[PDB]
Parts: sequence; structure tokens; C-alpha cells
Amino acid sequence: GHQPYRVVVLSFELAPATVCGPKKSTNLVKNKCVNFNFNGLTGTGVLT
Amino acid sequence: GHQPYRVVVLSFELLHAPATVCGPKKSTNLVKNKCVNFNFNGLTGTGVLT
Amino acid sequence: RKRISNCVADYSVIYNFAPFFAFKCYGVSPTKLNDLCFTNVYADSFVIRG
Amino acid sequence: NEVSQIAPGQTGNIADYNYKLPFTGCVINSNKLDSKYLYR
Amino acid sequence: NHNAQALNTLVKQLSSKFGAISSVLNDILSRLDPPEAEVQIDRLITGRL
Repeated sequence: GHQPYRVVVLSFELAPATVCGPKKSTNLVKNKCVNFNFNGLTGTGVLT
Repeated sequence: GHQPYRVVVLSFELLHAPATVCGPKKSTNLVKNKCVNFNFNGLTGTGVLT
Repeated sequence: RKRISNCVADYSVIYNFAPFFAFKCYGVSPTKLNDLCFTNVYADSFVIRG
Repeated sequence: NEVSQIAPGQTGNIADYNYKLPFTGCVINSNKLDSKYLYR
Repeated sequence: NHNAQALNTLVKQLSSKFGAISSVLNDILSRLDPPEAEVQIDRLITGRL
């Protein structure tokens, strides 16, 4: 309660991303009902 | 563990004839027939006095 | 069971005593007690267990 | 002791004239190596 | 009679805590810090809505 303590803080800004975590890169898929994870945008649909 | 601890408890109540134990603050004058704010002994509001 | 009345209620004098590990409140949040004109204060102190 | 200084709100001198927590970041020890620093 | 009863019942509804410490927006903002008053205020908002 009287002993001093050092702390380290962090923050985020969740908008282009630059500090993305270690993931894999795949190939684009044409028109079909498929999932997608576009730089964090998770969903399903058909891309044209 | 299993070592003496000192514990102090403070008990209060809000609305029971408020005339004692108050915090540090100053005082102002009184106004009439004017849209004014309030800090009346704890209660806060806005309006005019008659 | 000490009775407290007619105080300045400057809670800045506290926090300089022996280091504390529990400072938990019920119904009122700390760092606000300088406001809130109260009615009376009951203070108790004891040693329970480790 | 964190409390006031960490997390949004509170005015504890170290949380009144120093770093203010606005917040979505993650908050993560000088007990040793500092047994013997301005205060503002 | 029905209109008066409805209006009176609507007016009298502003006295129930709905699960909060107090039914007045004043004397709860002062007694609580910003990151705790939201929980109490939300219940009042939902009840009045």
C-alpha cells in the first residue's frame, strides 16, 4: 500500500490494420456461397 | 494467514434531519426569480425561488 | 462505537495510515465523500481473523 | 495502488494531476530493485 | 375520467426505483462514479420506456 509499483499499460484503436497477428494468407475464390475473413471481417456470402 | 488484521467500519445514513457532519465547501448568496442551479445541503436541481 | 458529528470531513487526511488491502464500500463510491452532506457517522474497529 | 489511477474516472491526486484513463486497452512491479520518482 | 386516470397513472410512475438505489437522477450521479451510475440509470430508462 506504500511500496511503489511499476505498471505497463496497453491500448488499441478498434480503420486500416497494421499490427495484425500471425495468420495465413489464402487464394481468392470466385462467385460461390463461401465464408470470408477479410482482415477481421468475419461472415458468409457470395463475392462478385 | 492466521495473522491479526485491523478492520474499521463506517456506517452512515442519507436523509435523517441533515444538520451535522458535512464536507469541505464554501457558501454563496441567495437569488430570487432567476433560473439558478442548486447545491442545497446535497440536493441538486435547477429552477427559481419564491 | 464512536459517534461522529460536526466535522470538516476531509477524507484526504486518511490514506496516509498503515497500508491497507481492503477499501470496499456499499452504496457510496469513494473519492466522492468530500461532497454528500451526511447526518451522522458511526465508526467501529476490531480484529477478527487472519 | 492502481484503484484511482487505473480505469476511467476517479480523482486520487495521482488520478487528478497525472495520466487519465479515458477505454479498451489491457492494463498489466517495483517491490524489488526499487527498495530504496516525482509525484506531481 | 379515463383520460385523467391514464395521465395520473403515467405521472405517478416517476417514483419507482425499478431496481435502483433512488428514483431521482440527482442524488445518484453525485453518490456514484461514472462507471457505476450507468448500470443503475439503465434500469430506470427501461422502466420509463
